[PDB]
Amino acid sequence: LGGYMLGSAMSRPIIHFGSDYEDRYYRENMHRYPNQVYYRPVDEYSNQNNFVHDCVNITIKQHTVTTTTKGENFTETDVKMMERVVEQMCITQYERESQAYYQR
Repeated sequence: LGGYMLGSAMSRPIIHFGSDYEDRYYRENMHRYPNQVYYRPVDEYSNQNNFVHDCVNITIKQHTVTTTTKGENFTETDVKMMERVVEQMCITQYERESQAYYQR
């Protein structure tokens, strides 16, 4: 990362994927997932969705790196759930400054 920023914590939001199985499974298994994300400031490199990818990947793969050192093995489904959580949290932390970027 070397020069990213980090956001505040939030208590793990629910992400209504579109099925009752997943909506439950999440609350059964929410206590494993990340609750913060990593992204740069907007001054040189600024983007919309590219910046969500370079947030989400860099956070997700930070877990999928650490998993090997944590003696964990996030399932492909766990990674898929984490992706969504990381997206909405990163988009949240985008809006807060994007409204202070496109309104300056």
